[PDB]
Amino acid sequence: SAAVKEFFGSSQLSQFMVQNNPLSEITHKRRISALGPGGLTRERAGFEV
DNA sequence: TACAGATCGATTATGCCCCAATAACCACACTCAACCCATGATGTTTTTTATAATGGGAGCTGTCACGGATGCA
Repeated sequence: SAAVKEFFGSSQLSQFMVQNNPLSEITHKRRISALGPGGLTRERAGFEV
């Protein structure tokens, strides 16, 4: 339960869901990110990615 | 006959003993703290356990790319 709770809420890929519009809802749930565990960082990422 | 005054008798002044309050000054007091010294309940620390136990890595870290030294071999 500790590990699953840390992933659900304390991880980078789980963040508060935007609720301004239904469009914001859809475009936040249909989102692809290249960060988080095993991914790049904004400082590290160059140009090709 | 015309014209005068003259004493009874009234409002006004000026001062003070009392005195019905005025204020300071001095006398005695109860209640409420303050600190202390216990009794004891709670708290904190120390000591010992005898079948046998004999080498983790803890999660790596996930990957940019310059320059300038730098310590070698």
